Amino acid sequence: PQLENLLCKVNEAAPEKPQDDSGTAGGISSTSASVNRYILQLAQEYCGDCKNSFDELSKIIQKVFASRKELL
Amino acid sequence: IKLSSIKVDTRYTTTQQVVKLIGSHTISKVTVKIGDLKRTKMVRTINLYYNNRTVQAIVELKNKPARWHKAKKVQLTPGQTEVKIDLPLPIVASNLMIEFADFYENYQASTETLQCPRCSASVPANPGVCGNCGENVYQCHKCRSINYDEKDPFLCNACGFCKYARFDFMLYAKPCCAVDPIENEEDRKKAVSNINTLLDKADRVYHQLMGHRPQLENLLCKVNEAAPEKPQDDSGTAGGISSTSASVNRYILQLAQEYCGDCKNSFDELSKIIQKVFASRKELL
Amino acid sequence: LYQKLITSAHWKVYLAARGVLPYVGNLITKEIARLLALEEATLSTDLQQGYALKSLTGLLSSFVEVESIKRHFKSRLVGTVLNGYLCLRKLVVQRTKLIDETQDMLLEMLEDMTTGTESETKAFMAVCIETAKRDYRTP
Ligand SMILES: [Zn+2]
Ligand SMILES: [Zn+2]
Repeated sequence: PQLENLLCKVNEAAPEKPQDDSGTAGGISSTSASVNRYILQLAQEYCGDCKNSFDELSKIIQKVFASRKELL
Repeated sequence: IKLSSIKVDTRYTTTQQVVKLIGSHTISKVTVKIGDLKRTKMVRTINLYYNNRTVQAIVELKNKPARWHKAKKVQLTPGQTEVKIDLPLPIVASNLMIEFADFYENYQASTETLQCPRCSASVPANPGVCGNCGENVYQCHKCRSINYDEKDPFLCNACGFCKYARFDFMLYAKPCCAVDPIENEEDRKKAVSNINTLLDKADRVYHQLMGHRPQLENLLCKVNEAAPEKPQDDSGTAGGISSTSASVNRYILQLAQEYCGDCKNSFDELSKIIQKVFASRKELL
Repeated sequence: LYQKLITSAHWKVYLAARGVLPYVGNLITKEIARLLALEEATLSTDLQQGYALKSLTGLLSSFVEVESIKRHFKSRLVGTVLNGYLCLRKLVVQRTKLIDETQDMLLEMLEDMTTGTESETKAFMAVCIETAKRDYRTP
């Protein structure tokens, strides 16, 4: 749902001027700070979080398949 | 703005600090803070002067009173440690002169033989040279320079050191592109030549904005194709590109660098040049 | 494209016969008049201020660089070149590098047209009188 919502907000093609980090937010190079905020959130959510979770799941699935093969 | 952060050249007289700014600024207020105050000589009067003349070095204006405009005179009470100088109208200035024009000097017995700062021997106030070690008792404590005309100046005319107080200046101002006032055809010709040079610079940079135009036109075409080009792990890793950012469409990142970086820098340069050209045209008109 | 297609004096003369020279002269005059009526506005600086003027003057110079067209159109172009140069000299605030190049080209064209038989010259002087008739500096 998180990625779905990010896709919905992206397809809005809405320009939200880069929000100034009033608080001590993580430093973002201006070059990258001008991308869309939703584009960066999507890239972190899918390429970072979804990819890490899928890699963990695939490793577990391969180990489970090996265990099932040995048991069989 | 701290005056110390925008000074690029400074010279002194015994009563004046003369400063060149990094650029022209529109100044609405000046605040003077006075620390380490000695009661023997306290400022009574401060004069603020300015001009908007372009100079290579501030020394060109140091002893040229007719080139300065008086912005304000302020009076201080004895021992006052903060002065707020509200200007009735903002001034446009590329140079400032702060003058300590009058004092609540407390007179003392200078007749008493002075002590040598090097060897502690008694030194006569005239000539003020130690007979034991040759040290001059009237030398500047900071830079060792001797003033020939004034034995006890308020400021060191070489380095601006004051033994009576420390002065900090806070300018409630803002950077404002501007040019020197035009006087006679001599300055008219100077302004016209400056306008021509700045127009040439503006034409050059226009081309930069337009030089990135086809590149942006092209990168945008590629991005519209929305091709899933598999992540290209280039051997060069000088740039700190995080996995997620590395996985971002290369054309998207290329577009962001070309427009937000390069096009924005070129447009900012062009806008600064255009504003300065407009100011020069307004002065000439 | 246009300068490439007329690089031969053959087609330059053909177009001159059709009346291209008065057309370009009128266009130059109209552009210079627009600039004159534009310096009464703000000091708004335009990067491409005078590209059309410079290009039209370059076209006129390219046509004049052919001897026969010069012979046949000196008396008809002297007036418009004089008017254009005089009106360009009035420009002070809107004077752009391209405007300066255009004024220099107009000066060169005028000097190239001053040269001629005493008759053609006296005819050019009569034009000069009409130009002055059309201000203690410009005349
Ligand atoms: Zn001594
Ligand atoms: Zn000193």
